[PDB]
Amino acid sequence: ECNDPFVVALKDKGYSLVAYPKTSIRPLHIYEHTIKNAFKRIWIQPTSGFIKSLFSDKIHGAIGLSDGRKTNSLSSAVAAKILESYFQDSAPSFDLAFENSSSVIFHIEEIITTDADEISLRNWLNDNQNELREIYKEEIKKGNFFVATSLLRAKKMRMQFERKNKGELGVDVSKIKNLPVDAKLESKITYDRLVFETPIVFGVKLVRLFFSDNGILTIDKKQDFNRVLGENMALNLFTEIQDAGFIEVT
Repeated sequence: ECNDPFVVALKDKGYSLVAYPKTSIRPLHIYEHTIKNAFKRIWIQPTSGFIKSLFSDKIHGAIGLSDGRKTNSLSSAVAAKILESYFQDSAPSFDLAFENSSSVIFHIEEIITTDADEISLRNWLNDNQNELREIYKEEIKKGNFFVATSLLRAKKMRMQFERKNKGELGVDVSKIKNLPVDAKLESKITYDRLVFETPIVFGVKLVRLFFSDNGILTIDKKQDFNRVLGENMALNLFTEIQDAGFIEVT
């Protein structure tokens, strides 16, 4: 459980950090939950993952879509494990590349949010429920479907490396073996800065797509309540899904 104010703030709004997107996920798209923090893309025959494609043609609904920090000082070994997990597909090496780094700071700036209207999403699900595909209905009953209701994108992402030894670079780019993204050093002044080129997606908000107790397609846990004007939507967030810390020894 991370204690960094950057991540703690992210879990408050139901966002979960994303590994380097082989897929480049999109808003209002469905993903099946398999194991731990792993997901699988759902393909719906234009074959897509759109949630509107789960229904027929008779849809008269508009889901409101709208396009709208930095970490504490970390030890280099922690920062090494971060990028190891973040780029787990290509398997890069960062072990002793951060030898001259006494502390590292992640910088995630120029944030653009793609936030779908969660209130509109429920009402859209309720009104168009009678048009849901039967083949997808039985799988939705399994409870593993999650709807991406919000995206966190960053135009600028850079890492600051504090020098243990001045005169030597805080990061030794030689020992960066297999990095999927392009990185170059920033202008100097007392510390080294490392920048990564971006067009990306680092955060997603996943809400479970489920049937309530009365059987209504929704994302709200308080669906079957009597409706009051002060009612808040209690989402089934994947950040709320508890994970037993099972360790695996291969």
